[PDB]
Amino acid sequence: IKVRENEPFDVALRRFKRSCEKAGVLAEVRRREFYEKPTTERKRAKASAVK
Amino acid sequence: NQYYGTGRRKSSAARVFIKPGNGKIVINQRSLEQYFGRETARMVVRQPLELVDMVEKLDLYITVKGGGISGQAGAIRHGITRALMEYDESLRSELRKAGFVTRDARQVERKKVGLRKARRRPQFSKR
Amino acid sequence: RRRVIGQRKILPDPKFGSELLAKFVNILMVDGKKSTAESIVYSALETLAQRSGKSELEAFEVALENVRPTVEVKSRRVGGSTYQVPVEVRPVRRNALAMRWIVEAARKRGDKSMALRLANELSDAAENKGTAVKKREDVHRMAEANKAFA
Amino acid sequence: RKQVSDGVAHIHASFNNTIVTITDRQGNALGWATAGGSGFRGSRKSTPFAAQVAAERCADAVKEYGIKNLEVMVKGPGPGRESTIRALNAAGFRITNITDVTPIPHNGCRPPKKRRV
RNA sequence: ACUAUGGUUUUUAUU
Repeated sequence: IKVRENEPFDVALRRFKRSCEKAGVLAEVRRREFYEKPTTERKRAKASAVK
Repeated sequence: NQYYGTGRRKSSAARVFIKPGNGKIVINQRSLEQYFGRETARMVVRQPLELVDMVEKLDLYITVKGGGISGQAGAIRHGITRALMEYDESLRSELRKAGFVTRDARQVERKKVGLRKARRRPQFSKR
Repeated sequence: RRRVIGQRKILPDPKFGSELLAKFVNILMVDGKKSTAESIVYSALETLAQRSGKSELEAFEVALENVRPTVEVKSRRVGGSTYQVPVEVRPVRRNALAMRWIVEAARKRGDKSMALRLANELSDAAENKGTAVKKREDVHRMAEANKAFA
Repeated sequence: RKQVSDGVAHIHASFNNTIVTITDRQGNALGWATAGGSGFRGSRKSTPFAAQVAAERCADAVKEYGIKNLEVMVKGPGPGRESTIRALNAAGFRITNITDVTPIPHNGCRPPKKRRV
């Protein structure tokens, strides 16, 4: 991340890969009638914003 | 047994015989270094020959005509591998490993229309 | 195993004592006329051993140890910005660049061409003196005045 | 000539500089170093390296006064604000606390939002 | 938020 986040922190939260913009989102609950999946846990893919 | 291989490259054509026996090489009924000694491709025919070790147990007899030396040497190298892959079919796996059983990616194509050699880019300065 | 490595490309010479040869005789070579660029093997260093000191076993080995590029400085993208950064000189280039970089005195020294030029530029390079060495330490400090992220 | 043993380190990171100063147990500055005093210019005085060697040169600026423990005060948003600590963690004395504060906090303080607006 | 770096889009014509 270099200069885009300084803080005291070099740690990262790992919730943001294969969870957003897809599955899902542009095709929300589109096929197969699943209701578990990473698309329900997408409410954990936050913060990130505000520090 | 007499193991035979043909080879051809850019208007040159060669024939190779491989036999078991005494470690000798003959070309156009001359010695390998009897008329060559300054030509820039004269060593490339040795590339497949060390793969089975040289001049100790194998007899080579080569004939060639047509074209120029870089053509003749490339034709002879592939004629040697086409004969050597008959002498032992397990060498096929080793000749692939060095590229010596394939026709190389340089061959003569027909003249592109007009424009001198028809490969260069003409004037396009903006002046 | 068939398609593995693939090995060779070039082979080591028992008499020259350097693997740079296949890129050293590529210098001042035009229209594929290699023998007019290969004219410095067993001739120019035989003359260096008759113009500066004695022997030639380490002269070309030590001249390129004294003139050694290690860093280069470029404007490079992070997107959309293009920060200046120092980058290390790539391992296959690191000792193969400096031997081609002694050109800004070649038409001025009057050294009587090719092998006699080489017999003078190496006696400066073997002390890190003369041509292009002020520019080498200028790049070394261009990378000292800014070290970026590492 | 004598050992102070206790003190405080004062760090600042700007978008155009990095500063490190060390004070004794009575608040007297024993030595100070800046990245501009380290030969750097412009925002390059804020590089993580220039911040690390400015701190290393400040540890060299207090090498004789005899230090065993101190606390750190970190100011400013500048990119030097992490690398400045690594040379101080190598100065040979203990860091008991680090108080971290940036000026004018508002609007979330500009973290990466990871595919959000 | 950082290739250090170029002023500003002529009077105005009328198949």
